[PDB]
Amino acid sequence: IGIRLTLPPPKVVDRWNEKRAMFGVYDNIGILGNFEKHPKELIRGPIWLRGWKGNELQRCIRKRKMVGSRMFADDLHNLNKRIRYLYKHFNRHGKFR
Amino acid sequence: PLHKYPVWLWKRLQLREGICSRLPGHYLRSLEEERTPTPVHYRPHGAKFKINPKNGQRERVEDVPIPIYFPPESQRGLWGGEGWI
Amino acid sequence: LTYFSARKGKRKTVKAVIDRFLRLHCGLWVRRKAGYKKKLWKKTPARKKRLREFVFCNKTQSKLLDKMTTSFWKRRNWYVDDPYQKYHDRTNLKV
Amino acid sequence: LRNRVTDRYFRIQEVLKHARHFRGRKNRCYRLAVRTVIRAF
Amino acid sequence: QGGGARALDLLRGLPRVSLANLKPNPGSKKPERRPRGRRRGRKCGRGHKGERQRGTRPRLGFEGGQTPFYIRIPKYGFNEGHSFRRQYKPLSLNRLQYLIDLGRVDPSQPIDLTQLVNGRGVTIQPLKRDYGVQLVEEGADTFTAKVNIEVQLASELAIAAIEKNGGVVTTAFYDPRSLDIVCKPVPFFLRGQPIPKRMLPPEELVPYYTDAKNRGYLADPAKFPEARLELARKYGYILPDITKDELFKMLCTRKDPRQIFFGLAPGWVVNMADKKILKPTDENLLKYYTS
Amino acid sequence: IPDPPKHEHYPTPSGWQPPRDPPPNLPYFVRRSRMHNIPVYKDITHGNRQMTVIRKVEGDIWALQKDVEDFLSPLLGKTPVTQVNEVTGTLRIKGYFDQELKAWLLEKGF
Amino acid sequence: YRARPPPRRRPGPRWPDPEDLLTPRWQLGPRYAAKQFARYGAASGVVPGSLWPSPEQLRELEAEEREWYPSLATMQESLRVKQLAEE
Amino acid sequence: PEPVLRKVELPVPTHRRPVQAWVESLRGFEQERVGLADLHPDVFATAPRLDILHQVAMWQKNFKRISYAKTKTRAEVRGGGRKPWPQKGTGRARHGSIRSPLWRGGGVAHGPRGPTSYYYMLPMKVRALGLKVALTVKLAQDDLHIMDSLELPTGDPQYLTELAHYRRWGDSVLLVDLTHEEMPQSIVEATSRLKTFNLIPAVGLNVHSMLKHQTLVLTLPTVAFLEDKLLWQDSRYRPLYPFSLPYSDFPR
RNA sequence: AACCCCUAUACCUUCUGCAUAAUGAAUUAACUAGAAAUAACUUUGCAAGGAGAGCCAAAGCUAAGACCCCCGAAACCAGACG
Ligand SMILES: [K+]
Ligand SMILES: [K+]
Ligand SMILES: [K+]
Ligand SMILES: [Mg+2]
Ligand SMILES: [Mg+2]
Ligand SMILES: [Mg+2]
Ligand SMILES: [Mg+2]
Ligand SMILES: [Mg+2]
Ligand SMILES: [Mg+2]
Repeated sequence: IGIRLTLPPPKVVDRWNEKRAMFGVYDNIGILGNFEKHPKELIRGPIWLRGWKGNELQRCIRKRKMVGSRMFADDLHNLNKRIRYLYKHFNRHGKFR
Repeated sequence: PLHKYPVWLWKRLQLREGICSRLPGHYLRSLEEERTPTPVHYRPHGAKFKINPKNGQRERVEDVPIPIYFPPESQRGLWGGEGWI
Repeated sequence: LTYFSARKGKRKTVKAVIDRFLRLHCGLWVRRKAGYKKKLWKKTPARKKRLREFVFCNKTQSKLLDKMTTSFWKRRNWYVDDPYQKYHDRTNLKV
Repeated sequence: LRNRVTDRYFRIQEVLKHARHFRGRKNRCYRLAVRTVIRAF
Repeated sequence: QGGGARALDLLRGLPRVSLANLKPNPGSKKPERRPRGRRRGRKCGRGHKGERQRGTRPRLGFEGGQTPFYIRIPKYGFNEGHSFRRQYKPLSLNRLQYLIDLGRVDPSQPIDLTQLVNGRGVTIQPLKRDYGVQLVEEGADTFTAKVNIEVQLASELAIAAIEKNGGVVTTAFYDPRSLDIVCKPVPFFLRGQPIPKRMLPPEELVPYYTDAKNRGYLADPAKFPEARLELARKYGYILPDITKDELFKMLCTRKDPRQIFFGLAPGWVVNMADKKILKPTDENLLKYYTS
Repeated sequence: IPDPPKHEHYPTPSGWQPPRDPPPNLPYFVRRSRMHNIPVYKDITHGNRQMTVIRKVEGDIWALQKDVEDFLSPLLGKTPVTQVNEVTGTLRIKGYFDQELKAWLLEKGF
Repeated sequence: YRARPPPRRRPGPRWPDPEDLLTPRWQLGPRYAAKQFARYGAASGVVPGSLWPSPEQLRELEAEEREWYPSLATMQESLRVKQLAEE
Repeated sequence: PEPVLRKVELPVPTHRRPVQAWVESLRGFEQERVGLADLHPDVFATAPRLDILHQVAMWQKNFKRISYAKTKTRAEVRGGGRKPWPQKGTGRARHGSIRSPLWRGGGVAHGPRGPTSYYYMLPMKVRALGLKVALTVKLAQDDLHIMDSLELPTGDPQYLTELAHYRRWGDSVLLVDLTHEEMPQSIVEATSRLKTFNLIPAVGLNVHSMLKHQTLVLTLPTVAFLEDKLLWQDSRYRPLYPFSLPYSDFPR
């Protein structure tokens, strides 16, 4: 029970598909391009996460600030509750003070 | 998912569609224009800058209106901009 | 303490501490003595003089006051005619 | 990334291998065998 | 001659450096501690019951109910009005001399905030309530350069060191907006705003800057000869005649009190794209910027 | 960073000397920093570990260590405690010796 | 393969639609046009005359100056009077 | 045929001497030894810092990673508002909601909470040093080849494949021209049909590509570009504001 | 030589102390619990400066690594439905 009885379908990786072969190209776009662009401008993703990092409370606060006016009501309500929950957790509970 | 437009802009998007779109421009201008009401139930600063008496520094001041409730009966009379507080 | 603010995700300063203690850049904290303005009529001049001193905190209190204030309150300042200017740096201190 | 244990079978047999000569349910049921194998060692 | 080349030639005989044989520097990647296994699981470093094991101990500074240490000390205005006190980045005559000796500040031309910032001699933070540089005396004995330097505050002994070498020093006030512009001109020009007027000092600073003993930029020029003579008598040097020097014209260059940059007037727009300068000619505008 | 002007007399009023030309004939080399100073820094940990670091060392760093051992042995009365970091070209000494080491490396042509 | 063209800063001023409801209100002011002029100069297309305050704006600048920034003589006069009272 | 002799443009430290590489050509199979190029020792003979390569390789791999993994907490799973049964009396374990992480179909206690960013920035000087080290390492291990240009006699990929096999260039080759627009159309046609021979402009060079490919091919214009860009970081002041704004001597 | 011989007071939790006749557990499978600042430390870079405006600097400063759980009331309030 719990362990598969046949080998899984073999996994073939093309180590030289175009995505892998060109990975990292232009990561020095600033230092090699007269700093017209910053490498963070190459990051694609949510508008609230490009070239920025934080813990989960900071991300939720940042997402609420920037796209919160555009969120669906159920999702915005969950985000409000999540911020409140993390607010209590990070400010009032834990081993260290 | 996200909405393309902020929800608070949805009412304004509606005015660009349908019968509202075809309303006369001068009427549509009146709607958009949200002029500040004359202060009635609060006393305005009268200036943009004031000296903070506690620390003696020039600080900016703002007039924040007092929310007013206008009962439906006021829409049949002329209360001069007064309402319930 | 507020380790993470709801608006900025930043730790906040306890303003009670700012109103009572002075931080020297070297990491020492200076306080007044408790009761230096209370019932002076019953205190001896030797006691009154002790009560008027500006005194240093111990390591435990220093570490505590450091944690209750943010980094802004530890920066070197260059106030003109600061009465405490010479007390910001240590001299001849070994270990 | 959801990681689940995949070789738990082999972890279990490492105890059960020493319990096979015991009597009763403590020769096959890990919960019971693990305690009697520790005592045996 | 040795280890340097000994490493590159030692690399020739090794496998190729690839993405398969890299590693962090030893000591750079401390291991993670997880609550798993005998040593770190079970109670997992949190102790046994109480508030601490349950994660509910009181805030920082609370002492269990005893009126806490940070509350029972009396309030005293150590930090009252800290945010409106003016700060001055000190510039030493040791540091000024060093900047000149290394070629980072040019003594052949007037030295003001822009030249000290651009030579990376001082770092000014107007947002942290810096009001400029105070010229401090440290290094006065060994200071030899002759300069025309403009600071915001200057010590008498610092002034004596400047003037003993045949140099000139004036103290000038910069309001926080003017200070921000004078410190980073290029970012301001990228705002496309007319150059503003440099404001006057506040009252409490008007006596400092109208006083010749401070070489104030609003001080009476006719009173400077005496004040320069007093320091020479006080400190025992012979005041040089700077009118006789060939750089005398340079040594006399001073900005107008309402002027932020040498050679540029209030109300001009710097067009860095086309390398042009636009001057308004409207009378009302022109009167505003000259007033 | 501008290259330093030529001065009629050295050291300059500030005390700065340029590196010797031609470079000294030694197994190791100490390059100057981007601001043209000798790369000797004092460092502190734990509030009590006074340390001097010599950076930007080329060539044989084990020869530089022996020289620093022999220069500082008389001053200390014993052999200095040192770390040789071949990878980074850095010598680390226990104790503050920044001024002595600067004046000594400057008299070598570095 | 060959790499895609390097990502480059789209040249020239970016003038947004003053009608699209999703254009930031900060990209539509006179201050935004002033920055476009400063970055690109005449190629921006901004009339340079719009860079100085208008007559009504100039009146507001001068009024705030008179109220909050007194003359040198006024401040010297104030210090003289204040000094006599202390003396 | 006069040799192509490239000298270093930027001043070399007196105590150091330039390193050298054959200048080669892709115009024929045996057109090696077309010249001799000096290379700046501070760019092509720096200390071999593999620890810095790992730093820069990991910054490249991770700094742009956005994770999109996400689980629902007990707060976000559908329903689950009511207390399933009374606290006392039933002889069951006490439970507050059917979506606790103990229940099948419950919330996840400490699951991924994406989208999660991994953005960080190694100091610019470290990032520039990683480029030098990779170049120094390629030269030192005989994996670097300098060409005068990347022009081919034909745009046929088999030629470029056969040419690499003849010259013992390895399985993967990274071609660096100076500019994207001014790449010879022949090398563009050959590399576009290949998987392990990759053509990039100079501005796209990076530690991850140089490590992924076994062989690194640089035209001579590229070398001058690289020496200029990387040696600039060694002599620069600390910035006063972003280097994208006007400076006295920058760019060029 | 399976047993007979000899030795041997399940386990977890909880406790001053548990074979305890104290807790929990039929058993199997699967699921099910340590989240992060301050400072410090370690390892690089640059260094009287550092940092890709802001912020720090009386060897600092940048970067990185490394750190703070789970389930459970009786309640309280708001709006519905009876
Ligand atoms: K018992
Ligand atoms: K018991
Ligand atoms: K019981
Ligand atoms: Mg039961
Ligand atoms: Mg008991
Ligand atoms: Mg029992
Ligand atoms: Mg019990
Ligand atoms: Mg039972
Ligand atoms: Mg209540």
